[PDB]
Amino acid sequence: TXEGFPXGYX
Amino acid sequence: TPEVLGEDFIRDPYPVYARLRERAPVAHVVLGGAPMWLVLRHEAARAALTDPGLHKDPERCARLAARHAGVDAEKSPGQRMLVEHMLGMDPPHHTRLRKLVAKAFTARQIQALRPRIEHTVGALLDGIAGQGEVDLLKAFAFPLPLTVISEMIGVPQADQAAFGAWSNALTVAVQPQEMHGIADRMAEYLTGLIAAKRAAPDDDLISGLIQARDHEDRLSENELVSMVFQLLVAGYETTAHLIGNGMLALLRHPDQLAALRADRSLLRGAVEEISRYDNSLHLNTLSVTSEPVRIGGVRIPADAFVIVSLGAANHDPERFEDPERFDIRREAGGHLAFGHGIHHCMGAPLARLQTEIAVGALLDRFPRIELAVAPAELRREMNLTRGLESLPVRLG
Ligand code: HEM
Repeated sequence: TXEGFPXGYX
Repeated sequence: TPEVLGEDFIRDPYPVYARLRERAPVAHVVLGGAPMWLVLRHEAARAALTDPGLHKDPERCARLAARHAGVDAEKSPGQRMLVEHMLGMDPPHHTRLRKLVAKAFTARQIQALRPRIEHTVGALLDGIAGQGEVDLLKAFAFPLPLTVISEMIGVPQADQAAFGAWSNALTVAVQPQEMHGIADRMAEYLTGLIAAKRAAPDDDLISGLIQARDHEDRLSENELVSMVFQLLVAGYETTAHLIGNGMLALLRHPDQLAALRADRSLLRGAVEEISRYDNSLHLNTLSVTSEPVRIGGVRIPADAFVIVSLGAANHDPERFEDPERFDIRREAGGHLAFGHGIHHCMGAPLARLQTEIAVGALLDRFPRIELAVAPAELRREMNLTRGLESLPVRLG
């Protein structure tokens, strides 16, 4: 998520 | 051939690490249908984490990802908030951001951290004392960092549960428009909070971030939203699952639990070993190459995804002896649970502080704490962050 993708991890 | 890494890997990664890390210091794998390079050995991981060939470029990652899915405009404030933080950029831009964010911490903010953590821990344990069984995650491990970080940042008490729930929902979103929707709400909320601290500065980190300057340089409105978001979420579920995994390790090793209760001089070493043994993050954030790079003797081409397994490195027998054993008396110094290099975790002292206090206070208040379920009943979340679905404990 915190590099801009769904799938958790930010 | 590229080994496919699926749900079994997500739930139980360290046996995969043990087999790939022996074969080579870096593995070519497929994770979520995306081919990528997994750095496994400790030396290789330190080198990758200090290698300027690995770039934090969410825009290039997006473009590369579209190609693997065979699919090919205005970004919403949620979209921007997700990627315009420290972990989304390289120097010089990264250097500037982190220079300004470090200025925002005042000495008063830092000193209030420990008293505030012990007060929140206290309140939380008062609220569960008397219950025979509790889920330690929902009753303690998640609320504690939510409160501590929220109070440091300046999120009002009445809004903290809602921000936590939005973070969980961001964490489980499966579709970009859904994720972007959640994020858009979060960014809208953080925009209001920021506006109120511009108007009335308080003694919180939002106000510090607004005021930080490097001559006339300052964090823009965009950078403020993205950094307040990252600071709120980067230590929420990561700290909670550190506490969760560590308490799980301690409960599965009752002699070391008892030893720790009797001798608090082992606490610092116990937190270090928890980070080494079962860190909430066994993988770092995705990086992308622009040119070929050399990591552990393995050539990685340009336009490749590269991920560094902190967990595999922390379980590397070349660096730590008997690495699959949990042992609080070990020399666990030098683990990579908080990263390494320019992106080394800014919150690492705060994460250590909360974990040390929380575990210490748990063993003081509940001398007869034990797992309330058989280990075969525990479940790991289907998530890149290593964490349990619940931690049922009998407080006794
Ligand atoms: C046990 C809890 C935590 C763990 C395991 C952890 C781990 C990490 C790791 C491994 C990185 C490097 C990421 C990479 O290279 O891809 C990182 C970065 C970062 N963390 Fe933490 N962290 C924790 C808690 C926190 C807390 C409590 C905060 C702040 C409240 C925080 C703020 C940050 C920030 C701002 C960065 C980015 C720094 C940069 O990119 O230069 N983290 N964290």
